Amino acid sequence: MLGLKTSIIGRRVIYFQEITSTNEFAKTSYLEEGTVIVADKQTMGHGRLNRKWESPEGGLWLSIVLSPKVPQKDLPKIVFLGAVGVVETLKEFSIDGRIKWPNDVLVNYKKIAGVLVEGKGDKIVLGIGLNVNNKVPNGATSMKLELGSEVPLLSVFRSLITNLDRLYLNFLKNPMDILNLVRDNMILGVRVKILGDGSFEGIAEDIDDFGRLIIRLDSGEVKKVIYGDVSLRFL
Amino acid sequence: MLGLKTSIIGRRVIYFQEITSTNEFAKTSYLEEGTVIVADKQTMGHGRLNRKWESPEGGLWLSIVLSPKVPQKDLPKIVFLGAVGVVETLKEFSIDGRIKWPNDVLVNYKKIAGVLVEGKGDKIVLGIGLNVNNKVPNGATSMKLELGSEVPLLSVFRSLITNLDRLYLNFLKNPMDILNLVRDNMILGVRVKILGDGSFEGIAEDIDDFGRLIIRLDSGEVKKVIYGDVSLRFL
Ligand SMILES: Nc1ncnc2c1ncn2[C@@H]1O[C@H](COP(=O)(O)OC(=O)CCCC[C@@H]2SC[C@@H]3NC(=O)N[C@@H]32)[C@@H](O)[C@H]1O
Ligand SMILES: Nc1ncnc2c1ncn2[C@@H]1O[C@H](COP(=O)(O)OC(=O)CCCC[C@@H]2SC[C@@H]3NC(=O)N[C@@H]32)[C@@H](O)[C@H]1O
Ligand SMILES: [Mn+2]
Ligand SMILES: [Mn+2]
Repeated sequence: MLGLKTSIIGRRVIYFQEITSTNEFAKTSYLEEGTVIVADKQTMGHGRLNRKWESPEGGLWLSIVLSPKVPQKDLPKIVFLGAVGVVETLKEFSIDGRIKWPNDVLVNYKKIAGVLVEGKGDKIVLGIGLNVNNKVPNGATSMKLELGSEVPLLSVFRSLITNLDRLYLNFLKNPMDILNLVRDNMILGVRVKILGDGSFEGIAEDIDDFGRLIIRLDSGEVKKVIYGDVSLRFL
Repeated sequence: MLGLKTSIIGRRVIYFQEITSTNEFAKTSYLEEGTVIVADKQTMGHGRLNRKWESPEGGLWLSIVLSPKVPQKDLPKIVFLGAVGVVETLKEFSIDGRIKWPNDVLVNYKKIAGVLVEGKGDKIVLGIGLNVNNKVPNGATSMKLELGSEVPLLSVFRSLITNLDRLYLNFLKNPMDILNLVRDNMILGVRVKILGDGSFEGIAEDIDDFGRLIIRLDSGEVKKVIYGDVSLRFL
């Protein structure tokens, strides 16, 4: 009845009035490639490193089951597929979303969406959380808060699935293509601070051919940040 | 992201771009009560017995999982809940549908929808087929044809599912109410013929407290017809 016309992502969709977490459901359940798990609200929304994600009604909370037939070295680029997908859909709604390494999309430096990729094997779960018409935590923003008016959620859904379908199909073909789109749409050239084992500061200049963030320290030293147990902050 | 506000029916919806039969899928896979199985297109549409149900794009093909734990005798009224439901949403779109015993709803005697309930284990699958914008078989009709314009498929979906939910919740408490609604919306007082070995004709008088069709043959003899492999024809 939805009439989706995408090739893989969205071949099926399981909608929930509410769920604990779409990622948890997708990881746990036996689902086929391309199945999309979406829910009005999550009671146990999750972010990275055991962080929790507010998921009240009005936002877009979905997860996509994937089985990327590409080399294991490319898997980390999947988080970017999500990130660019959102950016593209925000641009469709004339919202200037910008990517923040490693998994965030901001509007005027205020987070409007999160992206979390979990699992491995032959089943990757692409989790996405965009604020649309829902209330959001302090410091964050939403499509509705950006346009000054409510946005038809189902329209945002169709737009995102459509972009992700195209992005994903091309990624299976050319796994490198995504990083060009990531560069063009990521927040670079500004001072950033990296928290992992200890921490350091410098300018985030670009992402290399592995999606790793390249930081140039004041000492002229250049570090390559790989996403894992790490956090990025703007100065 | 659908924002459905149903109590039971529509708590979860599993959409497919394509499927064999939503009824069969709903029968073979464990699903929770209220789960709705819907597809843009069915490849193996199913009618009663071994009849096929055309299910091209543009129509509404869905099945709902139920386990109403009320007396066994009432179980057969499920089909009517589906038909009355279709009749209700049709009126919402200004179309007057009429229930043809036992599982059909006609619009000026042209079949616009059909209902098919299958009882698997102690789980009951209510199957519904409604023609909306799709191509229909010769002799049949669709909402698009009655209105002369395309109808937003999702709008009809929301409408039917809120209606069924309401009808169902009351069924669980007052399983006897549904019959009245059927009598008020069924095609009776007319001449019909019931086919099969033992075929006969008569006036379709009323519907039993069991949902049986009461027929008055020209002899004055009254037969109570149960829906099995009997075929109802209008003369
Ligand atoms: N609704 C919201 N909008 C903006 N920021 C939020 C937010 N809710 C929480 N936050 C903040 O963002 C941080 C989380 O950031 P992270 O970078 O680690 O994590 C993320 O940004 C990923 C979020 C992924 C959410 C989706 S919803 C569909 C799927 N099902 C799930 O359970 N999860 C995924 C938190 O620690 C908060 O400070
Ligand atoms: N699209 C259509 N519109 C009107 N009539 C149709 C039609 N497709 C087929 N027919 C005719 O209607 C007859 C079928 O009548 P019956 O009374 O037996 O059967 C019905 O009227 C029940 C149809 C139930 C359809 C739904 S779709 C969702 C679910 N998944 C399934 O696989 N099935 C259910 C056929 O013999 C055809 O002649
Ligand atoms: Mn983040
Ligand atoms: Mn029939």
